[PDB]
Amino acid sequence: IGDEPLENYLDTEYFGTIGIGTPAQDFTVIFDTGSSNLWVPSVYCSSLACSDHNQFNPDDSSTFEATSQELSITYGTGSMTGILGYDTVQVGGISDTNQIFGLSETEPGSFLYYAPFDGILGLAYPSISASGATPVFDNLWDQGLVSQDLFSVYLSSNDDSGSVVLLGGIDSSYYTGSLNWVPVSVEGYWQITLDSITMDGETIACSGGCQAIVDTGTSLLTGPTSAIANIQSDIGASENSDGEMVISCSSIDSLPDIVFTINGVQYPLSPSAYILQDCTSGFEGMDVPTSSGELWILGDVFIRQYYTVFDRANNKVGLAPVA
Ligand SMILES: CC(C)CN(C[C@@H](O)[C@H](Cc1ccccc1)NC(=O)O[C@H]1CCOC1)S(=O)(=O)c1ccc(N)cc1
Repeated sequence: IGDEPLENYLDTEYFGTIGIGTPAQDFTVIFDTGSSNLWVPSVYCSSLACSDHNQFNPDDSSTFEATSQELSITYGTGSMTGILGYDTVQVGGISDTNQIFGLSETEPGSFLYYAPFDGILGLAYPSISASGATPVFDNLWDQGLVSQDLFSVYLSSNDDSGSVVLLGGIDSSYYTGSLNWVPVSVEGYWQITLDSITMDGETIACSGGCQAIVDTGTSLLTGPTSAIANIQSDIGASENSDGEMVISCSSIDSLPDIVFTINGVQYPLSPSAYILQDCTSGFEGMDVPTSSGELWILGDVFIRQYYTVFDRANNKVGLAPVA
């Protein structure tokens, strides 16, 4: 069983350290349940974002094996191109030998330049991995490096220490109640069916069901712009001159929970969770069209409230309230 600590960066990004190569070269990577590729910047990249992050040097690793396979990924924000290679990845105390990963050759755009993390370690299904690159957790399981084909994620609140990805294990010290299991609706992302979103017993969005993904790599709770617009109005958030969805901090103590019904079970978010305070809305409009319909994204705003188990043995997501 492997424990990967995550840094909680301003309740917005959760990344941990990995080592690649022999001897290990260290990188910070987002542990991203909304994608499936592992990649880090490399010495082959001249993009600005590569220049201000750690760059992998295959020349200094005695276990690196080159390939001729190219890689390209487009994220919601950010993108990269590169080349695939094999090396040993140290993650969560596990020696992930023979791991294919992307060595970046381009990383355009400001987002990756200003981001504190070097790269991305995707934790979703192989079917959405660019160039069919074996995801890290698939390689761990293939090699028998975890005994149970699952991992769990605890994301801390209030910029606290303690966030972890637990590879091959479930730890009930991080939750209370009993885990409820949600079947994966479409294997790709960790995609599930949402039944409804309610507030004070009234349906405010997702009437008749909607598709959502559970995504550690997304900070906010996002949905189709139309539905989110109604939600913002429902809670009293309005856009600023600066484009910020401003909300009165007084409403944290007066507003009711917003309740997500998933596989028939109610998962409330208190206003303390869906209002960010330092006050702005934890909801964001973002349109994600797919074969299954527009995807909602249950990002860190949601996951901070529910210890989440990602079970590849039976293709289910488990949820329970955080301790
Ligand atoms: C660390 C990155 C990866 C963060 N992204 C989250 C990832 O989980 C992201 C979620 C997503 C899925 C499908 C459509 C759109 C977005 N996956 C993603 O695009 O996967 C790629 C490869 C497979 O299919 C598409 S983000 O959305 O770019 C993002 C960027 C900046 C902010 N402030 C918030 C979110």
